[PDB]
Amino acid sequence: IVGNVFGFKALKALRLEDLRIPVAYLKTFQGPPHGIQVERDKLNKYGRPLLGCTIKPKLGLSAKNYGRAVYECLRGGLDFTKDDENINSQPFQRWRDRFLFVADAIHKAQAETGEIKGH
Amino acid sequence: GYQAGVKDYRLTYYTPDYTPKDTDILAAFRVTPQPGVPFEEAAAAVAAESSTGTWTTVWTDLLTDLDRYKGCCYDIEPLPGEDNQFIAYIAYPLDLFEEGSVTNMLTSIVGNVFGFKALKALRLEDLRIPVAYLKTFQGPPHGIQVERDKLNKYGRPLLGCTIKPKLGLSAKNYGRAVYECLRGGLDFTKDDENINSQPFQRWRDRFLFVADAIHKAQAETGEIKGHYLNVTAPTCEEMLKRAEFAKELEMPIIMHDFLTAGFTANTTLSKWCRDNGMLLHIHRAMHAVMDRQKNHGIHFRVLAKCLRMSGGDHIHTGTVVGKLEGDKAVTLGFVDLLRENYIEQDRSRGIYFTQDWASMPGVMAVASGGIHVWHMPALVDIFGDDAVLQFGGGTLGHPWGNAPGATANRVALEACIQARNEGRDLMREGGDIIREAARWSPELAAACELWKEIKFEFEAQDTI
Amino acid sequence: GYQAGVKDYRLTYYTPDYTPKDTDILAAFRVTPQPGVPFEEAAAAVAAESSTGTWTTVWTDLLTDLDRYKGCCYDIEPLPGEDNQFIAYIAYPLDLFEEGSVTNMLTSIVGNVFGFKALKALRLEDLRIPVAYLKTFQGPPHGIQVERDKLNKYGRPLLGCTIKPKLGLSAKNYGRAVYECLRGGLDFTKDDENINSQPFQRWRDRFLFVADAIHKAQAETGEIKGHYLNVTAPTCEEMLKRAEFAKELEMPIIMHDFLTAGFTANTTLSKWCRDNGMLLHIHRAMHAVMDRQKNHGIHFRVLAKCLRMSGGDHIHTGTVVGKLEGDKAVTLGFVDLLRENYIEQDRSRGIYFTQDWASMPGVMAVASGGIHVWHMPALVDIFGDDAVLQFGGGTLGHPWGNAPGATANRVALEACIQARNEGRDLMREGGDIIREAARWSPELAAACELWKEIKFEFEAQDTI
Amino acid sequence: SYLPPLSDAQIARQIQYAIDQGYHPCVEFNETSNAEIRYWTMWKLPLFNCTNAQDVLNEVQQCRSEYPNCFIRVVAFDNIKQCQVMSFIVYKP
Amino acid sequence: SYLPPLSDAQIARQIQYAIDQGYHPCVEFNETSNAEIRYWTMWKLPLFNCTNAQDVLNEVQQCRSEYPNCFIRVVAFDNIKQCQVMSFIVYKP
Amino acid sequence: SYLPPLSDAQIARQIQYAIDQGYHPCVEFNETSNAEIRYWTMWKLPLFNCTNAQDVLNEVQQCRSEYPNCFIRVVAFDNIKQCQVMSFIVYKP
Ligand SMILES: O=C(O)[C@@](O)(COP(=O)(O)O)[C@H](O)[C@H](O)COP(=O)(O)O
Ligand SMILES: O=C(O)[C@@](O)(COP(=O)(O)O)[C@H](O)[C@H](O)COP(=O)(O)O
Ligand SMILES: [Mg+2]
Ligand SMILES: [Mg+2]
Ligand SMILES: [Mg+2]
Repeated sequence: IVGNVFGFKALKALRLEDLRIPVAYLKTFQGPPHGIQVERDKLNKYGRPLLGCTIKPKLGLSAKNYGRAVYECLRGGLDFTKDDENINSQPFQRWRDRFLFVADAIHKAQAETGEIKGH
Repeated sequence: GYQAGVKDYRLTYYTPDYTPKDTDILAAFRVTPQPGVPFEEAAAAVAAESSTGTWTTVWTDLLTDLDRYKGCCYDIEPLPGEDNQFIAYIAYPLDLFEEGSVTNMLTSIVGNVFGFKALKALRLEDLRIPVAYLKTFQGPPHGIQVERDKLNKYGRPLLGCTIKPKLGLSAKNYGRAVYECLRGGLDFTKDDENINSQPFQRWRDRFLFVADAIHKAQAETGEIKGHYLNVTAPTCEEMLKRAEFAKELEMPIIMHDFLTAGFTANTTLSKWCRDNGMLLHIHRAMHAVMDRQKNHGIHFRVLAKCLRMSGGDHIHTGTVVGKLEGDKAVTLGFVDLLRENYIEQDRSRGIYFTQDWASMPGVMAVASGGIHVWHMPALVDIFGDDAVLQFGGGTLGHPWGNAPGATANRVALEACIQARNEGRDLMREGGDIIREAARWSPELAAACELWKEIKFEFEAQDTI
Repeated sequence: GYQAGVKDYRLTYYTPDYTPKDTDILAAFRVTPQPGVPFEEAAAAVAAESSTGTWTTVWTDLLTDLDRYKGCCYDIEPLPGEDNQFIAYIAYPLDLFEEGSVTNMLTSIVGNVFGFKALKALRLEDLRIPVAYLKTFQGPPHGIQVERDKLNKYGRPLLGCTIKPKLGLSAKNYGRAVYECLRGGLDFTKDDENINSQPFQRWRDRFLFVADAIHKAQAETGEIKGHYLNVTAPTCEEMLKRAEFAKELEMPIIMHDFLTAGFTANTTLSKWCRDNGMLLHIHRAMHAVMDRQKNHGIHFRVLAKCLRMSGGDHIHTGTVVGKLEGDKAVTLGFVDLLRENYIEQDRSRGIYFTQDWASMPGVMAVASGGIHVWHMPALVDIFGDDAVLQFGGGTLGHPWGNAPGATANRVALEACIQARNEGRDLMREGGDIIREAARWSPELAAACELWKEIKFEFEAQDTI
Repeated sequence: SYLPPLSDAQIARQIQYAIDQGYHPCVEFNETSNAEIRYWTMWKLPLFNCTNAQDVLNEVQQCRSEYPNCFIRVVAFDNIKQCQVMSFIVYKP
Repeated sequence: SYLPPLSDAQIARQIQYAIDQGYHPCVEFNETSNAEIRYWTMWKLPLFNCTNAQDVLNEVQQCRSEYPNCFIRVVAFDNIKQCQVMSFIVYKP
Repeated sequence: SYLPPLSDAQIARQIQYAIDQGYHPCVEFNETSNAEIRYWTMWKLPLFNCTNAQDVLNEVQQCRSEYPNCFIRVVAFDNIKQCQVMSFIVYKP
């Protein structure tokens, strides 16, 4: 649908606005791993929007400092915290170190608040 | 030498002087020939086209020893009380069959013969499975004795509920109903036969929430609890993936629809269950498509023997008194064939052949479908201890809900057990025992009042 | 709110004003109620107990939206030419069914309803499979077009022989017969449905010698040859082990007994065949146990649709004229349902529903059983090009042996093709075409003489 | 739980909102209010077609009298979407 | 456990039923009655060939006197099928 | 190939049958007639909309003159089903 047509010489500009995906095609896709209803059931959270914080600064924090920020954010009442979109694995913070310290933070915040926490 | 062309099957395949060997597989076929076809020729066609023969003479027969491989009709029993019917007794040599393959055994004996032009109808009534062939099968992953030992439950039938509505509940709602049924006094709950994985409820979500429900209900009651998680699946890989997850969740029991999934998948699962210490509940969905009519199909007793060989720890056996057909005489026979080690020939109960199971473990009988508290004394009396009694609507349809619904059934059972162990006649004192227990149990009282008038009384098709 | 107790199924499950959706699964059930049971109540029981409902009201219904999940009878068609029968048309929402699972679809629709006490008999006649559900299935591993392209064979039916005797031949003798059949002019040979692995012949020995036979016959004739190696097995692991060995030997085609092995194993194999470029021949062993009688069971057209969805490249469709039953009207209908992309409703041919296959590949029809050279013009005329015509005894029972037997059938077919392509009426000039070709072919002449008097003419049970 | 404790008028106002939306109230109880506890014990059955919020409060009082050592909450669900749409604790032991 | 507690006459009637069937009674005890406990401690040995239900009750009393802080149950087994065919608690501490 | 060799009238009658059904004839050639050879070399292009069987035979003759050492066959295809519906050798070198 969008492969080659956008660069056609005979056109100045082209924008795809919408697609009607037919039911027969949709049935060939899994779709979301869980979706709204199942997620709420898994997290045991109903009646309200969920709440999260993105850890800042985007880049430059050590894994241990990242985890500290996560513990504090979550113990204070947020359901979720999160990695910034560009936090993957980098010289200032390797992913496996982050994952471990974040797991420590979640466990402590969850125990102290009695609410299910995630990052 | 080689004589090409067509001749009568009876010339090779009807052998009235043959004495069956203890290693032979024996089949009892209820045969309805077309007009003008002699009984001997019809019986010989069945024997031939289910063993070695075809419609015309082949030279390749002479490469081998056809006489020691052929099936043969060794006896014909006219049925004068019927319209143009007889029983053909056919013997098949041990060497014809693949070791440990229910699939192969059925392919030979029921593969082609039921569509023969020269017959109007044909029904397989019974099979005698020789000890030498039985030893090639695992049989049940565990069996009655081992199951009771694993669950630590003795002295009474076990109790279960099927979650309803059949389809449409969310995984979380499913687990909620499970917790409530189980805490109320039931040993087991179960997926409906058609609950696999669907848009309204995906299997992994269900398995997870059911595991939570079991853990909570087990901790609260102090009794071991289970839920037959249905692993019935599109493919063998998906079936085993689901069984593996139940194992990961430390679930004690799963269920499988043996006929709709098929014997190859079922035998795979039964071996997996043995390898993994998993109890296997078998649902017989689709059986009545084949086994209901007297004139044509395969009697359930044959399907039941096949299931015991392939393997299952529980199998549905009917209720007799509930919403689905089950003649009492016919039922008591195949219940014995499923549970006992040695069953003597008894035509009054449809047992055409004496069956020695050679220490193959027995299968728990399961009575399910349209039953309620009033049926309890009859269910206990018909099936005895080694049975599971299942109440779907009979639990979830209770005036006060699930937990009371469960308690109503549990009280009703335990009262029926105590009474029987006191020497009381459950068939005579049935209503009295239920009424006596109702005084102590408001749950039971409410259940009794609601379903007083509910009886299922129709003429059975599958009868002796 | 919640009203506990029993009420009539028809209050919820009979909806005569319902218009089916294009996403609904539709079922046509031939229903025979017990005396005193109203048609509407019987039809509603079938709809209920094959979808969402049970015998009594459950509170859990109110947790969900029962109205959008329930099956429903939307039409009742009395059959005045029958004894106490009617057709119930039932609609099932898409959401009830597991994607890509023939096993799940059958468990719901035929799982429990056939044993209901309030019915005397029940037969599933047809299913309308919606396009949205079909897209969740692979369907055939290859299908007619792709198969012909893989084999490089065009313009005529394909030809095969089943090796006989059914059981008892050694693996070496088996391969010998294969080489002789194939070199004589047949495209295919095959294991009998009940040849798996046995004491007289182990599967791996067979596979090896058959591969040698194919290579020799292919090199000698310059035509691509195949043999349907039967991978039907006790377990899924053993089934796949055998398929893998055929692949290792570079065999183009295998066979599978889809009902005796079961739909879970078959769907596994069909996916494996697609993944491995293996052609899949499907044997319908056991079908007549379920599909022969008009009053009860499952019509073959439903089993055939289920096989196309699960997947197979060939399927046995009957002969009409041979030793096994097959009404011509009924056969032409389900042959179309197996091969075509769009089949219009046509009750004269038992097509209850219009079926759109949404580009799911078609399945080759296979005519086999009690057929010989005299039947060739009728077989060509009934089935057309996209069929495989199989002659077991009709090849191996030839006066001079296998290779002449094969040549007799190959000449007979090619003569019938040429004649048809010249505008000749095969139903009128049938005997003439065979006699004309017999002059040129002594093999054919000998085959004709031997089987002149051999006809299979009986009244069919499964008729419109 | 991050707001001041609710009065009976505030609780009834929350419950009435659910009823007005067409949701079905239900009462459940447990020894702990921890969110790791997947299932609470259901009090009787969900109140289907209750138009009065006081009728819901009545079942809360009856539950409290029988179980004073347990946490009690009121939940409401949408049966069409089949999802729980509110949940708040009404009594701490 | 879902029925009213059994009287001594009811207990003896259950035990006699076992004896009449040819089953072999045995007495065992444990600190907990939880079903997750696989093994209880056996009191002496199984009473093989006891024809009197009172003799079984006698061993229960003697066990109770020595272990008043333990649960006690009576079990019976079929040696031919080699399976336990009844089990019921006779004393809660 | 199991029948007597076809005459020109028989060949043209086979080709006409294809045309009458709406199939599209095509001529191809190869050094070997073995079926293991997946692709033959196409002579020119398929004859789309040829109503005359002689026009097909004409292309066969022209192919034979240029390639006398090659096997030649005539094929027809259904474009709607996109499948080859006939194939028979018309010339052996
Ligand atoms: O789907 C059902 O109808 C059941 O769950 C019973 O539910 P209820 O307890 O609510 O009736 C059982 O699967 C059938 O009894 C199976 O029949 P059978 O045991 O004869 O194979
Ligand atoms: O075992 C047999 O009898 C056959 O091999 C035929 O052998 P012959 O060619 O020697 O008769 C076929 O499997 C049956 O025709 C199957 O029936 P259907 O195709 O109807 O399923
Ligand atoms: Mg960001
Ligand atoms: Mg069920
Ligand atoms: Mg065969």
